[PDB]
Amino acid sequence: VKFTTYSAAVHKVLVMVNAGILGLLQLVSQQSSVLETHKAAFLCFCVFILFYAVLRVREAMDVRLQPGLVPRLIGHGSHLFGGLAALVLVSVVSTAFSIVLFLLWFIWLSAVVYLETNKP
Amino acid sequence: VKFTTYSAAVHKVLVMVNAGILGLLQLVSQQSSVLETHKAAFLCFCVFILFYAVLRVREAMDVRLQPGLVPRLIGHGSHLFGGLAALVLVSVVSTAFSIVLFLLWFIWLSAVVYLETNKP
Amino acid sequence: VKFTTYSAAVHKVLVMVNAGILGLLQLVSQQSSVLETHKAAFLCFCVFILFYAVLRVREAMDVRLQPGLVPRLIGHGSHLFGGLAALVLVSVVSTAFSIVLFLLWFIWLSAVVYLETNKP
Amino acid sequence: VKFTTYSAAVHKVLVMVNAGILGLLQLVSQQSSVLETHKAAFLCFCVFILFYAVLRVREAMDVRLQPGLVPRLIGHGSHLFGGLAALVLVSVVSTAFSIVLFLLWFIWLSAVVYLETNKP
Amino acid sequence: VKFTTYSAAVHKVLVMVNAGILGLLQLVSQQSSVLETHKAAFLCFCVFILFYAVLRVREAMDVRLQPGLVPRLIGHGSHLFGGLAALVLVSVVSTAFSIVLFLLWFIWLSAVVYLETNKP
Repeated sequence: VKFTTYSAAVHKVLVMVNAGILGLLQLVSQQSSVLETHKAAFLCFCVFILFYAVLRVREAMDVRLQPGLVPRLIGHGSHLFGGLAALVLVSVVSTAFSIVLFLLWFIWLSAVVYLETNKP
Repeated sequence: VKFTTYSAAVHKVLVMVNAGILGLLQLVSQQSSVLETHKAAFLCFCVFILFYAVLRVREAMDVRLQPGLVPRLIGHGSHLFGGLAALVLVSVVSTAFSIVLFLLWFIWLSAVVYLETNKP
Repeated sequence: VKFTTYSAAVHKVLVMVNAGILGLLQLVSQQSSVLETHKAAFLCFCVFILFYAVLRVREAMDVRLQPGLVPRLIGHGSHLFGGLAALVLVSVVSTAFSIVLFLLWFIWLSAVVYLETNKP
Repeated sequence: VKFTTYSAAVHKVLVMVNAGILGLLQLVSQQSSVLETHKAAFLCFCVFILFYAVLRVREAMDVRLQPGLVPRLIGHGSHLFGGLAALVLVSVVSTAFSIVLFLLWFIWLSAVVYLETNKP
Repeated sequence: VKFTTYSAAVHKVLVMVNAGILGLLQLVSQQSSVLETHKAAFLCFCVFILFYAVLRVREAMDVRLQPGLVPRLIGHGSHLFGGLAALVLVSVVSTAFSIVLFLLWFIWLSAVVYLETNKP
């Protein structure tokens, strides 16, 4: 039953940080525009977070029905996409945390699958 | 009883993405204004989301009374209008996701009616 | 008992739209200032929404005590003031929705009193 | 038991108006800066709202323990500081509502103590 | 059982003030940029608040299991990091509250450990 709690709280903070990063890059350049530059990142961002929302919805749908693996996968991928979005977006400030967080997501999925398959 | 849960969660994320898109186009042009240009989109946006709110209200009113089709239609159209608004607004950044999301809404309503009439 | 639900949900969306309109007119003129121009509207806006808050508070205070008319009036006027504020503020973008929403509020109060006095 | 309800709801709207006023003065001068000018107000604002937070916390801590006067004072002063902050900040737009709201806070504390001492 | 309440409420206000400070420095210089200048502070800020989120999550995970010291430490450090972040960020407006709040955090941790070890 731990699962739903984990999922809810993580949903919460993930929304937090995403909004915060958008808040930051409200503060980029009074000099030039960056909506056009780096266009690609935003263009991917929208669809990404959309994947996020549509995952979370079915996750919250499937709570009472099953605590099993079927919903497990769903919720987990939902949590994935959003961190991915935050990564891509934050990239625009600099490329350092970009790669650092690429790597963190990598190890994160690694530990996920590790625990997934460490036991039947 | 699935219905109310579906509706609530979808309400939530829909608000999320709408606010986020507004956040983005807070970041359009330090060069020129776009409130005047593309006026039409905002002018439709306001009334659209207003339809949204007035639908959600009666939906939440009708929860305890009926799980049937009568509220079903209401809630569903409420969810419709808001996605429509997000579409129109996001258009201003570019016309690509514009048509993509036009199409997605199209197929979405299609599947809706499909399941509506697939069984008595 | 319908009453409190109606009131809560309406409170919610009303806050939503107010914040959204403020979000929009964060996007008015990189050309000139409009805080000074149209000053009057904001100057009335603050006190208006203040009426709003102080009404909602006593409304939520009076929930458990009475489902009757006494709280009915209070909650209803609370809902009034905020829509009024949204009207005044949005005016600054244009005078069209201004009058349209003036009229909508008018008919809204009309239907209110209609149902109030249609029966003992 | 009225007390906690009063406190919660008032907390809510107070946060509302504070955020709204900050929203407004996001819209001051594309001409010049006012973070430097009027510095003093913000410099006091931060510590003020900090008093606010640290009061509300112990208030919510002391809910289950006592409905008495001890928590009464705490919660009440917590509500005080925030209105004070809103006053100081809004001042920067103009000095009129400044004094008006000074006076309103004055009468407000007056009625508070009035009812505090009107009966044992 | 006091613990979870304390933690929740403190979480709440801490988020409040962080968002507010970001709101402020949305209002820094229409003259020059400060995202580049003072880069270091933001660069540390992101990872800091990330520590914050990942702590709060396991804290909320461990609620039902234990009211003991093990979760005590976790929650407490979670509350630490965020205040630290607010400190670093606010620094950019001025160096005064910077050191003042450095000192406040210092004394705060001091009282923490004081009460931690004042009794078995």
